[PDB]
Amino acid sequence: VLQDVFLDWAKKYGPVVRVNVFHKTSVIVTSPESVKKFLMSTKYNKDSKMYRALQTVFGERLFGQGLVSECNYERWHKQRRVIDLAFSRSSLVSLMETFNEKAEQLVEILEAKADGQTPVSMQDMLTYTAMDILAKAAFGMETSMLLGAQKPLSQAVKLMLEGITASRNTKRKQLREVRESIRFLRQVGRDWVQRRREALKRGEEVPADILTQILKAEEGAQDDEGLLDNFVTFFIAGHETSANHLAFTVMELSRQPEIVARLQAEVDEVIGSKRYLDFEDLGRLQYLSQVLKESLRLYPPAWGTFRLLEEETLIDGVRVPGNTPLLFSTYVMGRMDTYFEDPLTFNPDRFGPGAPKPRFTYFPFSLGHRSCIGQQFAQMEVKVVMAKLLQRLEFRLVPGQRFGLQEQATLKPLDPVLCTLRPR
Ligand code: HEM
Ligand SMILES: Clc1ccccc1C(c1ccccc1)(c1ccccc1)n1ccnc1
Repeated sequence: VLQDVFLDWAKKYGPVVRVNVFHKTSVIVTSPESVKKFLMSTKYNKDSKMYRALQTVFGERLFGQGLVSECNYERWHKQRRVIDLAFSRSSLVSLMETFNEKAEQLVEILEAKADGQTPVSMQDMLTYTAMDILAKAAFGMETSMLLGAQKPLSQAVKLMLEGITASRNTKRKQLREVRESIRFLRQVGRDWVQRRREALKRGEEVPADILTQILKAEEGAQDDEGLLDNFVTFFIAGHETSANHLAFTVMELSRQPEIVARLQAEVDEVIGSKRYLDFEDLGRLQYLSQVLKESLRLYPPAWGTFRLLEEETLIDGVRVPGNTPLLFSTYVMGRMDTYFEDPLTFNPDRFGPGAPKPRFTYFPFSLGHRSCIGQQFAQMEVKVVMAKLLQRLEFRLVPGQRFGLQEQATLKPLDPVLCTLRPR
């Protein structure tokens, strides 16, 4: 696991280490002061050299210059500020219904299989859930993957992500499948763009959402390619990392009984057996909140980010040449005993009330101007999903399932988190 190699080198060779990552020289930077310096200033910006890979894959245009992959400050600032509107307090509150609907549906589907003997992939289940939530919430569309629909669409996402991996970590069947899948994704967008426009044209009233803001950001452009870049971007960013995080959380909890009991007790105190979770109910799921923060420390789906160091600089008593991609890793810093006591122990008490917040040693949603636009969105959906599962279902990992990670485009469980389930 590449990230675990970086961890070793970080601990042995100190806070500034030259590496080869995605075929390039970069320098991994692991002091909290360096994380603060570079990530908390609009001065430093993403390295296009590292983000080019994501713009186009095997010749086929993918995320282009969408909100994630755009590295020029001014160009990203113009899109971020218009798209920010789709993430206001009251926009996210408007999504609680989607969040509750999909969560409820997931649980019933699992409840129908809850005999203690039917192996279910919590990875796939959680993936379908996040995708269904994203599609409705952001785009006003219903994929219904939870109901077995859109099998080709999920096949297409699967091959695209395998494609990302292959293309940046060092086969002709795959190559066509992958190009095919990326085109499929972009066509799905072209479609859902027509659908929206066609509703507006006949003068229907469409509640403001994410799609609204990315059309709006594209107003005054000769074509729709920037629009689709952004459609594919949110399509993927808005579900894959949430699903990874949900899958890791469930995987870890299966060997954490004391913690689950306490999670069950909390759910029982603040919501009991209530069916629909209001906004104000999430705020009070304090212990669940800690478990989730702790899941992200050990298992961040998005392990880090790159900033371009434009000029030779002294970082932690090491001269670093100009034009150097700086690598930051919350995965690495999360596992260093110098920042976290007993780093390998899953202990949600680290995030308890009273405990000093981690000081630039923990950034699962990144930091500063290029941090995750979807943070609050994600935190809400996973709480809703996790709370529902904690109310109703008990999980048991299938013997011979592993607890390890694989680095694909993001960090995800090695094994698909196969479980048998039981009503609570
Ligand atoms: C547990 C879930 C999630 C995690 C851990 C996560 C993590 C991250 C991180 C680390 C970044 C910075 C990436 C980089 O520097 O290359 C990022 C960016 C981004 N994520 Fe998330 N994210 C998650 C969920 C979401 C959701 C739910 C959405 C959409 C609703 C979303 C949309 C975005 C977008 C558009 C950006 C680019 C932001 C910008 O640079 O202005 N993500 N995410
Ligand atoms: Cl390319 C990808 C696939 C699946 C999930 C996330 C990403 C992505 C990313 C960012 C930096 C380095 C590798 C992958 C991503 C990059 C560009 C466009 C969309 C998603 N991402 C991480 C967090 N949010 C989005």
